[PDB]
Amino acid sequence: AAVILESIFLKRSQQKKKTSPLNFKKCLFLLTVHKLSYYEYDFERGRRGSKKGSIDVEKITCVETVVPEKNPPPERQIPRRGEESSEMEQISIIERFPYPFQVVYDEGPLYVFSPTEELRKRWIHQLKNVIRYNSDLVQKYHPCFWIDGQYLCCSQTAKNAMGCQILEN
Amino acid sequence: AAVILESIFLKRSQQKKKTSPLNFKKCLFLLTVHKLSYYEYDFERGRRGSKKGSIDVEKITCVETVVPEKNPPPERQIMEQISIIERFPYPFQVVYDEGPLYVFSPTEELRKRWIHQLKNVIRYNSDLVQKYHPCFWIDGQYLCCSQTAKNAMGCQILEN
Ligand code: NA
Ligand code: NA
Ligand SMILES: [Zn+2]
Ligand SMILES: [Zn+2]
Repeated sequence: AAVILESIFLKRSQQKKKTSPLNFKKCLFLLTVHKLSYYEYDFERGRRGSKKGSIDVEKITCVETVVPEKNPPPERQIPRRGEESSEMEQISIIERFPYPFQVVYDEGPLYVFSPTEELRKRWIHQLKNVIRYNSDLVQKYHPCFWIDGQYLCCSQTAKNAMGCQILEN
Repeated sequence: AAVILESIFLKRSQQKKKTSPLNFKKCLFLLTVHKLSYYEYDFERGRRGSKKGSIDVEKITCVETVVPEKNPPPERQIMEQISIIERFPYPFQVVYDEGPLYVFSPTEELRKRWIHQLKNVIRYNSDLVQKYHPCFWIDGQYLCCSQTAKNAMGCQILEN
């Protein structure tokens, strides 16, 4: 299969850590019609390093945006309403990741932060395409992050809880 | 001073001997009105690491493009987040007494911005040259004129 998309995103850890040990780490994400996988990125050698995870596309049930953090650190803060920039800013495209989206499957939700709105859209559209004929697609989801033992949107404590919001219209 | 430009470029190592195979290393480059410095880029830390070098701006005598290598490997063969940090096809040179310094940019636009700012910043220097070497110093001599001294006067008149 061909690699449909390849990007460096900031991935939130799943952990099982108290003391709000939420980790955000940059990973190289790859998408094919069969799997969404992620790896460490070997900057010096300019290639992907060891595999950190893999999700078979058929197990994905939902992919949508996530309501952003209320007061995120500067590296995840959403830029100016403007741009008109006919040029991708090299540094910010690998240092700032303000646009989160979620990939929902069996093992709870995976949260991914994109450096740009365009790129997040590109990934959500393509993921929606590759999961289109999946057996267990859900028509509800949690619009907000799961943090500190519960979803911010409905306060439920189970990660596999049915979504509290019906999709689109 | 304020940072005028910040970019990750592929830097060519100074060829120690005429038989030494060329080494290229990605470095974070910073330009201010006083210095042009480069550091390792700590990807995981998302910031500059150990300083690798610095060039006093007052010491720069010329900044121009360099004719590219004829058959470069994939990494330097002629905006997508990945290619902008993995592919570096556009070279430019910073000339000074202890130079030249060869830097490869991922894009033509970025190289154009750096050359423009560097020219701004060296504008009032006392030893600016009117001639330069259009090609790389390779395996012991400049490809452009065959002169074997890196500090040799440039073989081409700089007509802007
Ligand atoms: Na690559
Ligand atoms: Na920075
Ligand atoms: Zn909810
Ligand atoms: Zn020459």
